[PDB]
Amino acid sequence: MVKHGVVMDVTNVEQAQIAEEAGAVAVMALERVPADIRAGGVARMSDPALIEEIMDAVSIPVMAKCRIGHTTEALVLEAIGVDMIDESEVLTQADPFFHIYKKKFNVPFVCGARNLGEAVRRIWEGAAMIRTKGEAGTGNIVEAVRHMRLMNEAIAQLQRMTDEEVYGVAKFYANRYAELAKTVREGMGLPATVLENEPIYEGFTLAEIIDGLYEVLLEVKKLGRLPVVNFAAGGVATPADAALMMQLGSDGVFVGSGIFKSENPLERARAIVEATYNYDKPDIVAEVSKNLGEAMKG
Amino acid sequence: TDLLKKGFAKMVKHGVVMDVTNVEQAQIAEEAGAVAVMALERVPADIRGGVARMSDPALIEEIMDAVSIPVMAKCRIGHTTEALVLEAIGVDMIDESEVLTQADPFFHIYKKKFNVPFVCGARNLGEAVRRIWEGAAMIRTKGEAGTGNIVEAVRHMRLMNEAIAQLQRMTDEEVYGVAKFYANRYAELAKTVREGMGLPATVLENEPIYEGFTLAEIIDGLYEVLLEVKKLGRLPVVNFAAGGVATPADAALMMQLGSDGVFVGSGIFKSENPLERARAIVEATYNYDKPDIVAEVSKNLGEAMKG
Amino acid sequence: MVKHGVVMDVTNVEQAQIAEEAGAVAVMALERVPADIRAGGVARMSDPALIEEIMDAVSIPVMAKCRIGHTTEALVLEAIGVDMIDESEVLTQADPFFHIYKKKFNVPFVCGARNLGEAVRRIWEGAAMIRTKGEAGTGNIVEAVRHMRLMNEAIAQLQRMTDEEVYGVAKFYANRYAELAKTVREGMGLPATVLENEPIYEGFTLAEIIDGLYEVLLEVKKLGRLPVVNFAAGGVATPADAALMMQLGSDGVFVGSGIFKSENPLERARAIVEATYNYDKPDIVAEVSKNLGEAMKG
Ligand SMILES: [Cl-]
Ligand SMILES: [Cl-]
Ligand SMILES: [Cl-]
Ligand SMILES: [Cl-]
Ligand SMILES: [Cl-]
Ligand SMILES: [Cl-]
Ligand SMILES: [Cl-]
Ligand SMILES: [Cl-]
Ligand SMILES: [Cl-]
Repeated sequence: MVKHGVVMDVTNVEQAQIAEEAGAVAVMALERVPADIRAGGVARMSDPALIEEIMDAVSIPVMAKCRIGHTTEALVLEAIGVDMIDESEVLTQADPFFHIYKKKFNVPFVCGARNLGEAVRRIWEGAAMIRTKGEAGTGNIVEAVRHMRLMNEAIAQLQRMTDEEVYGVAKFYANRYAELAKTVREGMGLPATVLENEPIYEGFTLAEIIDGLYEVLLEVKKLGRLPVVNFAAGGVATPADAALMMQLGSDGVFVGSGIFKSENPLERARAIVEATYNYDKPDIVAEVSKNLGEAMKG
Repeated sequence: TDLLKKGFAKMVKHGVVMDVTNVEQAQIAEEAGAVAVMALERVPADIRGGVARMSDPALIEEIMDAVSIPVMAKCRIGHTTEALVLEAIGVDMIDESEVLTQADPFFHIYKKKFNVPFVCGARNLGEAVRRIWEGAAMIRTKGEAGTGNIVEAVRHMRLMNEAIAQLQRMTDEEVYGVAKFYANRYAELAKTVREGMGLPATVLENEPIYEGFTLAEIIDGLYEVLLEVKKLGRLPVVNFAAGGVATPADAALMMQLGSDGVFVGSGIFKSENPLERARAIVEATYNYDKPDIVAEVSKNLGEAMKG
Repeated sequence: MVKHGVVMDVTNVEQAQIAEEAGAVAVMALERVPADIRAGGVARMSDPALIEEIMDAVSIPVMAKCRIGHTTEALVLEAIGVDMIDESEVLTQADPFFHIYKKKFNVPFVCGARNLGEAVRRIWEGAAMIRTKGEAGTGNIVEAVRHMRLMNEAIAQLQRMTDEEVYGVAKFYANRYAELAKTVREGMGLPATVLENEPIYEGFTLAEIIDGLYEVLLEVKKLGRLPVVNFAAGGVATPADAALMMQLGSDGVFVGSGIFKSENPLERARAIVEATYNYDKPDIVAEVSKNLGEAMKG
């Protein structure tokens, strides 16, 4: 799994090679970048043939997207051998109630998160990497910033809590899993309530899910950060944007439309790669920003 | 004790426990056939203007020396020290009773750490389960002591029986839900104190609230007692009826409702012919399913109590 | 100041001598015990002559009551030389807005408290001893128990808080001091609000009072108990009652009506003294309880 650097979205062999040439740590194989996905009806997993061509074209890791909760799409990506699967909200959600139970898979997953509650639930489900996102395709960095701020402030507050108070937070975060059970009971003419000792997700009862989230939260509390790699995503369009996210605590960044939707892709890609690596060196970020050309509209 | 506590209780079942205020009454109770006596300075009917506390240990000892049957005594709810005193003088069983003036508004005595067995009152299943988890070796489905009106005792036994009948139709997961609801009463103090400090009246389930136990641990404890109740179809301890038993028919009625025995306070010594009355209630309790016997011992008993 | 034992209320030389004979650690000189005070219109400080006679009659410390907020009554007790002044709610309150500013006096004060908020405010004002009371004159121990329970549970919860959270509690407790200022502003046609930097009690602003309560609360947090001697009071009528309060954490007990309103005062007084000293010895409490006679009605 990738621990740092820039992950770029590519839609063909030429873009993947450019990404690898620019210094990307990995590429995200998809048929259409986020910006274009949002003209477009139902966005699904990309054709395995396209993903395999990109895999053959480069030496760095290749990732692919699958719809939220779409277990078979994920099993397919795992079968063709992608390095990491991204259960993304960029594509059209397939299961309105649950995300894939990622722990059962061998291939690692990266999941999006808007806040600590989402991150913890995603990590408990098995995510090996979190991408704190706001909204891809906009080219507006405010998205990623809002959520990284929310993520940092929540972890800072969690560190001031006793374990008992953290358990209380875990109990609050677990409630989302019982939405289906409550809706069903109501549909059967009964109160929209659930017993904490009845199975609701992958055989786990609400009480067991609470304990699972609690353990993840205790690690977050101990580390002062998420227990898995955390990249910022959505809105990164300039070298300064990438450097901003790194200063906010990100371990790396995802770039989709920002590069291939700009005037000089290869040039801008190198610059974002440089700014991410030298995020605390204003002169370098400044230099790589000179004469980059038109950025994505957004 | 553990096994010794329930051991004593099983030997009093099917009998009548009578309240006595002196050697003469205690003796009358014994010759009448009581299985045991409850020593106290004033019967519940008289208790109900001032503060009713534990009886002078000297009076209890005099009664213990006057009769060969076991002797019980009352202590105020939550009064750990009164209970410790009664245990030291050697009573056979302590009754943490609501007939006396409650001493602790938040908690009942933690009975499990005592050697002597306790009998506690209960108006419904929730109360019985909490008293039992606290250590009660015996339960008395109380009513309204001092009124001579059996309706209170009947109401609560009806509530107890119906709740147990509904509990048996539940899955273990559903029973846990009931245990969770029953445990909330223990967090009252914590919530009130938090509010007094300017914060939401809520509590964390892993913070200690009673005798070092957290809400979470209390729920598991109540859950285990409820499972026993479900398995047995009744309380896991001896359950006597108490309240307004004033006639032989009243005692027989409670037995038909499922009571293991009865407590009689004012109904005997606040009547015209104590000894005769006591004898009739004893026989009616032993032969609650014998209309002819119940009728027979009821004839020419004289005036009863009222209230 | 007294640190343990039994403080008894006496109304004459004979009772004081009995109290001293029984083993009291100190006596409370007053014209009428709490039980009788409540037939009775306005209850005030006792005649200095009666207090001086009791002082001469015994060798142990003598205390006297003064009305809440009655500074001159307190100065009088201090002038005749009482060992401790009890600003008690048993007497008719003299100042509806504030308690005496006890720090200015040389003689120590004992104040009542129903909960932690009251204890902290009283201690900040200068109290050298707190009596966690419920309601004297009733002979019903439930009063003292309720408040000792509230006191213990509040201190237990305070120990689980960070200093920042304790400051929040101090801020909440300080509000009571601004009641006068708010009432006055409203009477002048303006919003019932106050500025935290305006003087409201003894030259102290709300902000300074908050800091004062905060410091007291930090000591409570550090010690796991109040920073001054704490006796239980109100309702103690039997040796078992005294022993109960000691098991609940009290450093000692106050007894008023319980002794001289019973059948055998001297006998019952000795027994309560013994139970308080041997509160963890059931056999002794049991033995001293035998044949005590009639206790106070209540
Ligand atoms: Cl979620
Ligand atoms: Cl909780
Ligand atoms: Cl439940
Ligand atoms: Cl992080
Ligand atoms: Cl209860
Ligand atoms: Cl039963
Ligand atoms: Cl106050
Ligand atoms: Cl202000
Ligand atoms: Cl204390």
